Amino acid sequence: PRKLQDLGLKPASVDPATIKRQKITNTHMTGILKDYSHR
Amino acid sequence: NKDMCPICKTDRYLSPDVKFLVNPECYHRICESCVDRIFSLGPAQCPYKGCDKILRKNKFKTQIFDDVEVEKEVDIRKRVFNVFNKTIDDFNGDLVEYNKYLEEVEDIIYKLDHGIDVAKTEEKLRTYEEL
Amino acid sequence: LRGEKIMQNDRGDVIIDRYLTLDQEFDRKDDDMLLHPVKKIIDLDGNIQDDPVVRGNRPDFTMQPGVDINGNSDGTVDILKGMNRLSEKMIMALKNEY
Amino acid sequence: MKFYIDDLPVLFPYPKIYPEQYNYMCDIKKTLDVGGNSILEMPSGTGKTVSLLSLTIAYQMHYPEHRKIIYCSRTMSEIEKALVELENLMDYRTKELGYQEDFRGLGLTSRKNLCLHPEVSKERKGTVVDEKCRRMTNGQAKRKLEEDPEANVELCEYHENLYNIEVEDYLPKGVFSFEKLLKYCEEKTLCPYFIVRRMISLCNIIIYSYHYLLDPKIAERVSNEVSKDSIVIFDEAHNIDNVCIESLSLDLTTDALRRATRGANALDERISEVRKVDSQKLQDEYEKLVQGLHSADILTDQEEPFVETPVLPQDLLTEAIPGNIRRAEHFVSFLKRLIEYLKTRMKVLHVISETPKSFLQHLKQLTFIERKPLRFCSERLSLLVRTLEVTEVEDFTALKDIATFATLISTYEEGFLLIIEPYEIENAAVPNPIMRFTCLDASIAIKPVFERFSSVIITSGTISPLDMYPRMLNFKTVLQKSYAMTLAKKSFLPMIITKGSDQVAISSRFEIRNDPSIVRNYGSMLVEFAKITPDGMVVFFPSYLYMESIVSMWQTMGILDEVWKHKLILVETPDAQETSLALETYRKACSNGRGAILLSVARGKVSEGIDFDHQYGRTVLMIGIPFQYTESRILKARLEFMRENYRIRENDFLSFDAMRHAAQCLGRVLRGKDDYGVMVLADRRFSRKRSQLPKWIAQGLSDADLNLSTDMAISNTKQFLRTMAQPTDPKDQEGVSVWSYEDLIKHQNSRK
Ligand code: SF4
Ligand SMILES: [Zn+2]
Ligand SMILES: [Zn+2]
Repeated sequence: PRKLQDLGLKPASVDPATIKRQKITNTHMTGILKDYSHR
Repeated sequence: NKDMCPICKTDRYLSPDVKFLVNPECYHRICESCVDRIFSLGPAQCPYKGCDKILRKNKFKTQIFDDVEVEKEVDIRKRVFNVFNKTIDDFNGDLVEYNKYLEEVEDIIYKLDHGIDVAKTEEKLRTYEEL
Repeated sequence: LRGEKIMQNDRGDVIIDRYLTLDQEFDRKDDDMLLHPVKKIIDLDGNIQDDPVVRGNRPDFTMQPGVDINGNSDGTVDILKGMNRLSEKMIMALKNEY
Repeated sequence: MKFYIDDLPVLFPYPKIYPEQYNYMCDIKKTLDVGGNSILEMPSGTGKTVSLLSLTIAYQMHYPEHRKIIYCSRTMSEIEKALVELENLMDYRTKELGYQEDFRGLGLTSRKNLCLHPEVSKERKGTVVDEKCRRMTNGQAKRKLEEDPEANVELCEYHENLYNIEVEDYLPKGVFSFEKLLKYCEEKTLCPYFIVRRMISLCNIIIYSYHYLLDPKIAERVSNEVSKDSIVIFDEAHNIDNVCIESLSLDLTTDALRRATRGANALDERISEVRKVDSQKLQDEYEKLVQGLHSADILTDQEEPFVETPVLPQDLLTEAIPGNIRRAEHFVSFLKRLIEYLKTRMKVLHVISETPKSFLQHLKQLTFIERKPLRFCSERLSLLVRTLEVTEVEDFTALKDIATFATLISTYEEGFLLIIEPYEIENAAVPNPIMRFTCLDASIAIKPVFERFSSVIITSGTISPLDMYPRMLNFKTVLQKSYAMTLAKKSFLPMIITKGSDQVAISSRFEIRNDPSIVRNYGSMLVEFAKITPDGMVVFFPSYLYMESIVSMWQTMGILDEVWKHKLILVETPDAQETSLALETYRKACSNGRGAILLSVARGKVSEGIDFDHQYGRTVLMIGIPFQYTESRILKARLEFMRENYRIRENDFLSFDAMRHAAQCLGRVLRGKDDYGVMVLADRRFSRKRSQLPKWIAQGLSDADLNLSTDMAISNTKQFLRTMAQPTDPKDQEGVSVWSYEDLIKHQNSRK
C-alpha cells in the first residue's frame, strides 16, 4: 500500500500492523428480590 | 484522445503526474515523457500519423485554452499584434481610420488562421515589421 | 400515504409494494384533477412571469429544496406535496355534485 | 364623501374616512405642491391605495397641468388590486359628477399573463411565449406571406386585427383591469399585451411593477413612452433595494458556458451557409455598420433586439462599431475566444472576488479583447441575429447570457464585483463552479428614475426606519414620516415569545436547526395556537430549507397529527401554480369554517403580495427572525461595500433586512379598523428589536409582552380573542377613529 500511495494510485488496503486489536442482614427474603440495579 | 497520450497511450490513471504539452507548429497533444524521449537529442519529425512537420523541443509550451482552434487563433493574434500595434492617438483621433485599420488587422488574422493567402500575408507581415 | 419519509432499510411488504407505481400514476391524475386556472388576485405564477427576462443571483441553498451529496432530492418535498394534496382533495370533495 | 383641500376638491369613494387617510392625503398633496420626493408610512389597517388614487386623480383632473400618474408596485397581484380600486373610484366619480369623465387607466405586464393564443398561451415559461409571439409579430411572416401567399408561415389573428382599427379606438374610455381586459379582448379577438403597450403613451394612469421601471432589459421601451412630468408612486417600496440589485446581476454556470460554445459553433455554421447562398444580406449589414448606425436606426419599431440591453440607456456608447467585431466571422471568433476565456477562468480552486477592472486587465493580458469591443457585444449580436434569418433560436438562446455578462462587465466598474466559487453548493460530491457578477450599489439602477422624475412618493406600510432609505439609495426627501393609527380599541395584539412552556430559550439559528428541544417547543407552540385560532393561522419560516427540515421533524414526532385534528395543513411549494392552488384551498377552508393553517417562507412568494385579512388571517407565527444566510459571498461583499461607502454597520444592515421582512409579513393581517389578529414573534432575539419595528406596531407592543412564555401567550391570545369578539360601541368610534363628513368639517374648522 505504501508503494501504491507513493505512485499516486489509491491503495485499497492497509498495513495489518496498523489494525489495532480491540453479612446480609435479612435472609428470609432471599431469592425474592430481583436486582433492579438500574431503574 | 480524451485523457491519454495518443502516441504512448499513457493513461492518467496509471500516470497521475503525466502532463501534456503542445507545439505551435501543428498543435498536437503530446506528453512530457514522449517529448523528452523523442526530442532530447535534437529536432525530429512530429510523431504523428499524417504530420511530417519538424519541431524543436524548446518550442513546446503548456496549453492555456481547452480548444485547439481558439488556441491557434490566439497565438496567431499574438504574433500579429507583436507587429501591427497602434493606438487611437496614432491616427490623431481619427476613429474612421482606426476602425479601418482594426478591420484590416482582423482580416489579416483571419487569413492567417484559415490559410487563405499564406504567402502574401506572411510577406506583408515581414515588410510591415520593417516599416 | 401517512406522509412519512420512506426508509430504504424498512423491509415493507412484497405484495403491497406492487401498487407504489400505480400510486404515483394516481397522484399525477389527481394533480391534473385539481389543477385549474386561478384568479389573478392570488395568481403566484403571474408574479414570477411578470418579467420573463429576470436574471440575477441564484438563491442560496437555504432558499432551495434540500438536496443530498449525490445532488438528487432528499424527498422531504414529497411529503409536503402529499399533505398539501390531501388537504386539497378534502376541500374539493366538500364541493361535490350534491 | 366629497370634501375640499386648501384648493383641491377630492371625492372619497366611501361615506366615512379615517383621520390617518385624511392626514396622508394632506401630506401627499403638500409633497406634490412643493416638489421633490417624500417617504410616507401608513398603517396596514387603514386604506392606503384608495386614498392615494383618490388624491392623485383629483389633483390631475383639477389642476391645469394634468400631470399623468405612474403607479409602481412589487407584484402583479398588487397591480390587479390597484386596478380594481381605481375602477371602484372611477365608478363613484362617474355616479357623482353625472358623466363619465375622459379617463383611461391600464395595467401593464408580460405576454405570458395576457396571451390569448390557444397554441402559444399553453407554455410553462415566459421566454418561450415571448419568442413565439415575436415569431408571429416580427413582420418576417407578414412580409413572406405578402411576397408569396403559398408560404406556410402563420400569423396571430389577434395582432393582425389591430391594424384595422386606430390606436385611439382600441378600448372604450374607462379603467380596464386585467380580468376585464382579457374578457373584452377575448370577446373582440384582440391582443391585450399589444393594446397596453401601444396605449401606455395615452393613458392617464399606468400601473406596473418595479421591474418595468428599474430593469433596463424591459424598462427602456416602456419609459420612452411615459411623460417626464408625471407623478411617480412607489407602493410597498420597502423591498426595492433587492429589485434594484437583481436588475444588474448575472450568474454563469459550467452548463451555460458549454451551451454557449455550441451556440457559437451553430452561429458560425449558419454564417457559412448564408455566405454560400445569400451574401448580400451580410454586405448590406456591414455597409450600414460602417456609417455608424446602431440597433435603434436599423431595427424597425415592430421588431425587437434579440439581446435586451443589459445596461442603462445613459451608459450606452453612441460611437460607431469599433471595427474588430464589424464582420460576422471576426465577431464570431471574438465571441468564441471570450467563451474560452470564461471556461478557463471557471477552473479556480478557491473563492476569488475581483473588480471588473481587474477582470478586464487579465482578459486583455491572456487574450487580446479590449473594453470597447466588449461593450458592444450585445448590440452586435442582436444585429447579427436579426440579419441571419434565424427563425429558430433554440441553439442561440445560450449566447444571450454571454452577451449580457460582457456588456455589463465592460460597462460598469464601480459598485460591481465578480465572485468565482468552485462550490455552488458546498454539499456536493463533485465541484460545480459558478461565476456571479453582482451589483453592490443599489442606487445605480434607481438614479435615472430619481433624476428623470421630479416628484416621487415612496409609500408603504412597514417602511421603517425611514432614515436608512435615503442613505442606501442616494436621494433626498422633502418629508419622511409615519402615521400612528388612532384606534379607539386595540385591534391587533403583537407579542414576542422568547422561550417555550418549559422555560427553554427558542431560536431559529441554522446551526441548531436540528435540535430536539427547540423543534419540540416550536411544535408545541404551533399546536397550542392552532387549538385556539378560530379560522386561519399563517406560519412564516426564515427559509424554505429550515421549513422543510422542521416540518419533517414534526412529522416524525407526530405534532402534525395533532394539528390535523383541528385544521387542514397547506404548505408552500417551489411550484408557483401549486402554491397558488394551496392558497385557494386555504382560503376555501377558512371560509367554510373547517379551519386551516398555512406554512410559508417569510421571504417567499406569499409574503410579497398575498394579503390575509378577516377570516383568512387571524394569527401570524413568525418562527424566528428571517435572517439571511450570513455565509454568503454576495451578501458579505454587499455588507462590506455598504460599510465602506454609506458607513452602515454589517449587524445593523442585517437586522434591518430581517426586521423589514418580519414587518412585511406582520402587516398582511389588517385591512380595515374592524379587523383583528394576534402577531407572535417566536424567537429570543426579537426581545431587543422593538425599536426597529414599524411605529404603529411598536406602539401596540406592550412592555409586558417583550418576553413571554408559550402558555402565557396562549392565555393572552384567548383573552384577546374573547374581548375582540364583542360588539363595539358606536359612540366609542363615532368621531375618534371613524369620521363622517360633519366630523371632517369640524376637524378642518378646528385646525384652521
Ligand atoms: S400577439 Fe398577443 S395573442 Fe398573439 S402570440 Fe403575441 S401575446 Fe399572444
Ligand atoms: Zn506519450
Ligand atoms: Zn504534428
